[PDB]
Amino acid sequence: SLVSGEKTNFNHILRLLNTNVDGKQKVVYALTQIKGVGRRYSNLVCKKADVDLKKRAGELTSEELERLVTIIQNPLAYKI
Amino acid sequence: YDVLPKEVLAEVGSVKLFNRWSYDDIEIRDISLTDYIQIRAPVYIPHSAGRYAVKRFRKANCPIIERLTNSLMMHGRNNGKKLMAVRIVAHAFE
Amino acid sequence: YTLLNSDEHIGIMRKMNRDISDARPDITHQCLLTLLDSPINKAGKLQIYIQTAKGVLIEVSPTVRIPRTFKRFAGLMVQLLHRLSIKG
Amino acid sequence: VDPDQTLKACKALLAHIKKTVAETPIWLTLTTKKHIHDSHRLQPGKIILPHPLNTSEEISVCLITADPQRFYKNAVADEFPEDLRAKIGRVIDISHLKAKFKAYEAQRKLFSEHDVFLADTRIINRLPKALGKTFYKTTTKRPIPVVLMANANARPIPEIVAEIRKAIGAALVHLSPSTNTAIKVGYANWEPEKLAANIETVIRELVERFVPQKWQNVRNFYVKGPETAALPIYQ
Amino acid sequence: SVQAVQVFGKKKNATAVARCVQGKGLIKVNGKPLKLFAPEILRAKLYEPILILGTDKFADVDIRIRVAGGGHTSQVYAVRQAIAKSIVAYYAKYVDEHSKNLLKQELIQFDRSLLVADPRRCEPKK
Amino acid sequence: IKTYIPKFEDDFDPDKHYDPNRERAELAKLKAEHKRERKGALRELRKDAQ
Amino acid sequence: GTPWKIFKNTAFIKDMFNSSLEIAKFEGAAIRTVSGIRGQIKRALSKPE
Amino acid sequence: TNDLFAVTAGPRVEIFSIRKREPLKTIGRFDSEAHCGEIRPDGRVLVAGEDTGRMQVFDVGQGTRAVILKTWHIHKQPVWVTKWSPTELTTLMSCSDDKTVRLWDLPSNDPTRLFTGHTDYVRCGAFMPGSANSNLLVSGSYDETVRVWDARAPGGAVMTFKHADPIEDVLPLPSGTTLLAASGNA
RNA sequence: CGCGCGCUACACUGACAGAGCCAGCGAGUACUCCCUUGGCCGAGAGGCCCGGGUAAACUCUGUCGUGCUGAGGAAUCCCUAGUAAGCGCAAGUCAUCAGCUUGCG
Repeated sequence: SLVSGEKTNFNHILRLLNTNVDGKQKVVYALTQIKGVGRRYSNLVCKKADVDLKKRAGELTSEELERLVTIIQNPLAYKI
Repeated sequence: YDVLPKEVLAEVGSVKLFNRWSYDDIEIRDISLTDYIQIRAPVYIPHSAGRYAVKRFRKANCPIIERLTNSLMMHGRNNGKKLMAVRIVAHAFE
Repeated sequence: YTLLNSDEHIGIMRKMNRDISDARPDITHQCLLTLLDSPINKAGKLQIYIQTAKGVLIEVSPTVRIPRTFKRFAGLMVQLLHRLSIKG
Repeated sequence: VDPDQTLKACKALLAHIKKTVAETPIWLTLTTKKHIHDSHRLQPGKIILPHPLNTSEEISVCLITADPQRFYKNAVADEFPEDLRAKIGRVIDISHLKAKFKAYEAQRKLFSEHDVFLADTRIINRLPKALGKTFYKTTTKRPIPVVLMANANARPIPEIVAEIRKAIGAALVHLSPSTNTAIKVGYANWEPEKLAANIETVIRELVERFVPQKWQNVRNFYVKGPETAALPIYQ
Repeated sequence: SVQAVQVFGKKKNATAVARCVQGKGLIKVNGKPLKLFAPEILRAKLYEPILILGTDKFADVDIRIRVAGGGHTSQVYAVRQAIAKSIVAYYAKYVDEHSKNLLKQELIQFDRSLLVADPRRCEPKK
Repeated sequence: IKTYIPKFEDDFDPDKHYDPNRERAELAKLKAEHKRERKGALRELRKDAQ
Repeated sequence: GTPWKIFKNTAFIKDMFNSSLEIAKFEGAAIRTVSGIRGQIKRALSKPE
Repeated sequence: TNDLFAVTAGPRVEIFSIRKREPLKTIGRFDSEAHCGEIRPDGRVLVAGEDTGRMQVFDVGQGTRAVILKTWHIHKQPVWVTKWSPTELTTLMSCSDDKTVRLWDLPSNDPTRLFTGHTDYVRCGAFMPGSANSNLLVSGSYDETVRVWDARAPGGAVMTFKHADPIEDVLPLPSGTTLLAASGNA
């Protein structure tokens, strides 16, 4: 009568750099919602940060969320 | 067998539409349309190049799935395509 | 370019002797005002079409709020009849 | 020919270019004194440089094989993950190239997609009429020979990957029936000592491999930039 | 000395040569098998003469077909015409006329276009 | 229902283009007048040639 | 002038006029090749002026 | 004989193979959750109810196929189990989060029968296997009650058993006579 | 300025990546899209080199999912079987036609 619901609160709106609305869609379809970010650009961001395309937005830990917000500031520091 | 896949050699017994569906026990419920819904001559796929628009009431002889396919290819952008329509009929029957 | 009403065209239609009472867009304006302010429109269960004498059939979206004044309504109706659509 | 003249000339030339920001190729213009007639001498070659021409940070190779494309694609899926699978985006047989890519827009999209190209020596005879003129004649992005030659008659796969590693950064050599040619040695963001080393080994390999009746047929090699003047190295 | 029958098949601009000889039971079209050569939905148009006649008639023959011209649909109709006419002509020449007549009757009872190609002329309502 | 405002010009006529930027409207007007004058000149020159 | 594209009979001729106004003036004119082939100016061409 | 079994974990189900034991397909059409991934006794059609209340039924082939046949959004509150009938191919049952278990048929857009009577969350249920037990349903709830219904008379439960614990699991025995209700520490 | 005739754009009939598979008419020692920054050999005119501006369709398998990323009013006209409609490839025939024409599948 006690099973951990530590993951079951995921379908809520996440906040990010510019957009205050970013819900669960996927990991690469959630990156398109930020303005200036493209559909071919969003796949390059995910292959560097060792995040899987299978996961959603909201299935990421408080460490793994911010790793995509540093690398969206400087695309030159991580090679491109 | 000459050259036949396993599904065809399995249903080698009778005439089956799309090699899966039989025509044996099919009853037309209305008495008036038994002449005009043609299930008497069985067909394998609805793509049959038959001249069913030569003269009057010749479309009362082509099989009813061919009628369904030829009426599925009905708008401005689905006009020429027949393999799309027989694929739609196959997927819809599945 | 203005709708043919009984305000200023009373002299033209009275001179050409053809039914001064027929050219009334004010009936359409007040009735469309009634239907857009009615709560069955605000609930969303109302769908409204207009048929004119020329054979023109206009769908009016429930999500529009019309100009309440007849001058702006007449200009909007002229633009609708000539451009076949009004974008928001 | 002494390389000190090449070193002082290329240093003066880099000063002339400068006085991202450069991003211009530097080449040397070969001249010969007699006409070129042998269609086997007209074959495109590669010269392996000691300092390789390509940066290899994000560039994508396209690899053009001849006979089964499924065999070569399975070899790409088989052999090497570190350097090769990040670069080899496409493996196209010549049959699939002549089938799928005949349109101007399609070959323009391929030319804009890939970064550098590699082909086999039994295909680069066919390639200027398979790939378009907008691919081939215009700029430097044009296929380099990789010898994939001994069910396709193929060299063994470690030698294949060794050849592709040698041929990614190699310098392409086209010869022409006329007497003047030009051959790229590097960019202007490079060091002039590396430049002079590249020019020296290119002079050695160009004469003693490609130009026939070698140092009889040689004429002046003038080091040139994109829009600047040429500096002489007689030969 | 060898038993060999060459039969043609025709549609709009798609033509098919089928050479039928004494064999083990294979059917090849352009050097590839019959279960390979077609669009994936028109193979049921190709297998129509085999399923009409049964496989026991095709147990003894080997048919080799070449096709040229037309589109996918015209080539499929040419292949099925060449198959049907080819086995009927082999049974005409090398086994009994009663078997030839039985095969012709079954094929004509299903679809006459397996044996006689009907071209589409231009004669609208004059 | 979230109602919206119908976008329309008050003094409407089919005889006039509507554009906010006078620069783009004036450039399109000059292109149209240049096309009209070029077509008139070509028609007069061709009839004089015949 | 100089031929630009050459079909069986109709050839497009480039380095002769500067504008479609000049061609419309010289419409129907008797043009000639150096070889002796006669011909007639038919129509101004739109896209290369 | 088939080589398919389905395991649902979180917002996706994953149809596994029996022989290869690999994830053969991963279906993540669901918005929020997927609470039981149950495939039909024919073996081509998977039903799964979400946390938003909808249940989606979709065809899977042997390979990567997820074509949606039907969707029902009548519960409007989560559905925890949705089970096929072992004999008929189109009849299925649903125990939702509110109070209801209910019988659906696949062609219809309406639940064919409705059964109420539970007072808490109902979260486990099954059909009754047997030649004589053609249409009987058992479901246990979180109100410490196991109820078995006849599907012919949609009134109350035919039989009811009250336990001491929130009833977590239910299975009937294949003879159709006895039944195991798993509630708490017993 | 007006009128039509063609052409183009306007999203579920979607986009991306692969795999496979189909035509017919077409061969005058004849055909080439510009114009230019530089340098070679050029007393001079030029020639070189390097930069800048056999189908479409169809079939099968995967990856993502409606997102200024909206198929045309009154009228008026045409059309009954290889016809309407989609698609490409080729030619340019003493009149007409490259802003297109006519064939061919």
